[PDB]
Formats: sequence, C-alpha cells, structure tokens
Amino acid sequence: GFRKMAFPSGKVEGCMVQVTCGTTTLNGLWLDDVVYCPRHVICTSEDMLNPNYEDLLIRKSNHNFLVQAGNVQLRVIGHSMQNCVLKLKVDTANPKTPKYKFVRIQPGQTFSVLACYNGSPSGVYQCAMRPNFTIKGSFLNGSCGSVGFNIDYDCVSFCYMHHMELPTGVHAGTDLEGNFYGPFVDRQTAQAAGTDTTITVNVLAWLYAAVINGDRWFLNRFTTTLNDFNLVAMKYNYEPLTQDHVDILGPLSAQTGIAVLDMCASLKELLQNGMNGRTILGSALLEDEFTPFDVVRQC
Amino acid sequence: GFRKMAFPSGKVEGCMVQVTCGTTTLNGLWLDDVVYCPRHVICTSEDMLNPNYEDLLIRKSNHNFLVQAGNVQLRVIGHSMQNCVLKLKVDTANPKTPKYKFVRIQPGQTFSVLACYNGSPSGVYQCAMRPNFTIKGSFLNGSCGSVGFNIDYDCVSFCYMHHMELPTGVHAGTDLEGNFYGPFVDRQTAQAAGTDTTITVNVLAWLYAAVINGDRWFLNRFTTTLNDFNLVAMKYNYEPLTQDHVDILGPLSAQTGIAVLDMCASLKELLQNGMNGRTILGSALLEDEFTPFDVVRQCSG
Ligand SMILES: *[C@H](O)[C@H](C[C@@H]1CCNC1=O)NC(=O)[C@H](CC(C)C)NC(=O)OC[C@H]1C[C@@H]1C1CCCCC1
Repeated sequence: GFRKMAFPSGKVEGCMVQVTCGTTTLNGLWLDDVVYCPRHVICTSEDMLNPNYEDLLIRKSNHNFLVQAGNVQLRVIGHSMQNCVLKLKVDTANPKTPKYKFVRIQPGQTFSVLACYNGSPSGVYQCAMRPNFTIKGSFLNGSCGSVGFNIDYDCVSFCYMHHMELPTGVHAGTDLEGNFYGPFVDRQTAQAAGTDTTITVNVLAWLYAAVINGDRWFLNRFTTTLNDFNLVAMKYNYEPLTQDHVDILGPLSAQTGIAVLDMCASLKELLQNGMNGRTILGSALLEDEFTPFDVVRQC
Repeated sequence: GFRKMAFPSGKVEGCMVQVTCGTTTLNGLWLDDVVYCPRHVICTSEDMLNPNYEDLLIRKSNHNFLVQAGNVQLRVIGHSMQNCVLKLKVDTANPKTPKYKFVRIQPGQTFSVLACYNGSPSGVYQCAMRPNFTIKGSFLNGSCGSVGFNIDYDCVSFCYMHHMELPTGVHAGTDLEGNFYGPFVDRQTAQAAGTDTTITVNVLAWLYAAVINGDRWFLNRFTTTLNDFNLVAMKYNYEPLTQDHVDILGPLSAQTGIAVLDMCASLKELLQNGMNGRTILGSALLEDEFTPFDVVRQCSG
C-alpha cells in the first residue's frame, strides 16, 4: 500500500507551549531555555494592519508575555526578535528537548506539520513547500506557531512555523529564523501568491508508486526527450525536470524497469489528454506532494 | 480543502515495544505492566500454515519471550492468550502509560495508525475501517503489532492492532482484545474480503462539510424515509444507514439546519442522476473516509 504519511510527532509535542500577550494567544516552540513564536502575538487588533514591530516590541517587557507548558507557567527572563520570530528566554530548560536543527526547506520538499491550538497538539499531516512558497495546510484560528519538521535518525529538523492564511485558503509562514517562505508579510492584509506550478518530479514519483502497487492504465510504449517533455510541462504550468531529478528517480526506475523518460512520456499523455474519468491510486487528480524519497521509504 | 489528518502520536509512541520469539520480531503495546501483541509471534514459518496456537503456547515459558523497549529488555513474568492477542505480564509498569481504553470500532470509523518496525515508530496516518472490515494501510514486513487509535481529550482509545495483508493488498487485524474485525483468521492463507461498499454516513458528512463551506447546489426540496433510502443506496453499492449513523450526523444536521433525511434525499438524487459534470468541494468524486467527527474537527475545531 501507499499512503501519505507524517513523521511520528512525539518529539515535537514535548516542545509545544502556549504564548499569550494581551488578548492574543498562539503556540510556541520551547527548545532548551528559549521559546520561539510568531512575533505578531504582540499586536492588537488595531496594530495588525501595519505593525511597526520594532516599535511595538520596545514597548513590551518580559512580564507582558505569558508562557504556559500545560498547567505550569514559565517565567520569561529575556526577549528578542529575529525577523518574524520572537525568542523568549525562560528560566526553565525543557527536559524534553530533542536533538534538533533549523533548516530552510526547498520548494518541492515535504515536511510534517503538527497543528496545535492553545499550546496543545491537535493533528499531524504531511505538506509540501509549493513552488510558489505556499503550503496547502489545515490551520484554523489560534494555529499560529504550529511547526513543520522532518526527522532523521532521532534528529528533528524544524523547517516551518505557521503565521497566516491567504484568501485562497492556502497558508504561509517562516523558517525558524523568522524569514518567510515567499513574498508574504505578517500584516493583516489580503495577499495573493504567485502562480502555483506543479512539482513534476513528485508527480513522477507518485506515478511510479501507482505502478508498484499495480496501477498501469496510464503507461505507454512511447518515449520522449528531456527537453521535449520540459516544453510540454512548462506549457501546463509544471516545473521543469532537471537531470538531478532524473538521477533522483533512478532507484524507482530500476525497481520498476521503467526509464524515467518513458514515465515522462506517460505523464505527457496524461497532461495532454487527461484521466478519461479514471483514477490513479484513488485520486482523480495528479498528486505532486510525494517526493521520490517519500515513495522509496514505502515502495 | 480537507486533509486526512492523524492524531498526534506521542502518547502511543511512548507505549511501543518489540517482542521477539526465536527470530520472529513484531511490535507490542506496553500499558501499565502488560505488553499486548499478535499471538503469531510464537509461530515459525512452518507453523504459519494452520498454526496450533494452543499447542505452540504450551511449549512456551516466560523466559522464551524477548521484550525490549529500545535495546532495554523488559522481564516477562506471566503470559496468556486472549483470542488472537498475547498478553505478556512484565515486571515494570510503563511510566509513559497514558489514560487509555480499548474500544471496538464500527465500519466507517476512522483512526490513526502508528506504523512501527522493531518497536520503533516510522510514520502516522489516518485509516478508515471499510464496510468489508479491511483498511488501506501502508504496512511492510515487521509491522504487525502496530496499533490504530483515536485520542479524545487526553484519553487514547486503542481500536486496532495489525496482523495481516490480504491478496488484494489491503490489511486486516483485531481490536485490543484479539477479536478480528471481519471474517479473517491469523493463518498464512489467502483470504478474501467481501466486496467493498461506499461508506454512506461519511459521504453524508462530506455533503454537510460542503454545505458548511457554502457549496450547496445539490440540496433539493424533498425528503425520504430511511428504509426507502437504504433500498436505493444498496443498488449503488452504498452501505445502508443505521440508527447510530443517523445519530452521529446529528451535530452537522444541527449546525446546518438540514435534516438528515433531507440530505439523504439529496444524496439519492446524486446517485440516480449523477453530478452532471458539477463538482462538490472541487471534486467530481464523493469522499467516504471523513467521518462526521472528522468534519467537525477540521471545520470548527
Ligand atoms: C494565527 O493563529 C493565524 C492563523 C490563521 C487564522 C485562520 N487560519 C490561519 O491559518 N494567523 C492570522 O490571523 C494572521 C495574522 C497576521 C498579523 C499575520 N492573519 C491572517 O491569517 O488573516 C487571514 C487572511 C484571510 C484574511 C484577510 C481578509 C481581508 C482583510 C485582511 C485579512
């Protein structure tokens, strides 16, 4: 079987706390003796339209920030801002801090999201960083400060902290240095993203997964050159396929004995014609949020 | 705009161990001072055919079971079989035991699966129990003893433990009392699931979700009796509704003001007339793996 699968979230759950300033409550990430959270916690309703964050922050003191780990209040003993993230220093070290790192993820890569409300983990699911630097998440009021991450041999690599929803229903946020993915800004305004394109290497990986699990109706005897495929992909707002993508797809091609460029010819046929009302792995749409690595770690 | 979203898995990660008999290792669930696992851990390859589980267990002693949390051995001090699960009493109460209960779910209900290998969690994902009592998992060799669960507040309701794969590639297993869902047995034989059907109650929940988000073209000005709807539904390979299904749609019916039986009438028209190229929540396909609880969780909670 083949399933969209999130990393086990326990190591991140032990880091989630609630952060409150004024009438605004969201989540923070508590690592060692620092809590990281979105800086817009310091805004009021009036501030959010055009917040001068440095000016709003100079007027705050440590005691204006209320941090709670469950029933326990953590004393804030220091605070600073790094881009769009606030760093609150507390007197307590988190005993549950995992081995971790902060990474900035590349578009087309996937990560797990731990959606939290009031410092309490609520759900976990897989997202991809879109080419237009949005993510198609599930985030409601109070979800800010929820984080996205990957796990590699007990090391948690944090890559995303949640800040906002766009009018189209997609989501935007920062890495853990507080820099946004994409052209977005943490102010209460309607923001549009650039035109979103489809992650072609991931669509190919998912077709290979549909073949492994016995689904073949889309394949064909034909083939294509890399450049000719990429001309058709760009026409249909698919990202171009690089030679590294082809290389990355090697293991999957070998396992199924289907040349990458033969799978490209199949995808070309799908783009030009369609599904014909049919489905692949249950879906009526081409799925582009599985990476080659994601697929390999499942067959 | 809906994601299949699992529950946070940490409270279950803290209960996973491995159980080995000879060279056969699967996963177990450590709650208080008991470890629960599939009884077929006591089988060799040649026993799998039609194992004599009672005979195989009589040859076993406490000191034949290797239970490990990580690389740390947990001493077994008692063993018993309950249906298709082994219960291994150990000398240490799990300090990470959550508040928990053991529940038997119904077809259509969803749950999170924490897929594990050698006692180590690998991934978490949502499954729906199909009307034919299979789930569409992603289970590899060594995954048996992985569990499915829901979390309500801080209480973990364990509802599934994994035992086997069927010829068609779907998966089968038991509740935490060892009772299989559906008509399967833990023998290494080709077993067939009944033909699957569409989970009507979840499709209705999906229509309610569509209405909540302002997508309501399919609502009509008619109603139906539950029996009339069930007889039509069966002709389209949809499950009949139970009284419990009607009741668990109550909150969404109240939220939208659309009576359950009126929504049934709208669904009946979709089944008889098709979608006519229209879409619902952006798709021409009716989704059947979001329960009414799942819908409320992503729309309002
Ligand atoms: C933080 O918890 C919250 C998470 C959002 C709320 C609903 N779903 C989410 O993911 N983030 C916000 O509320 C940000 C805060 C600003 C200061 C960055 N703003 C936001 O998400 O607004 C939602 C945009 C649709 C709204 C616009 C409509 C037109 C007027 C301006 C807002």
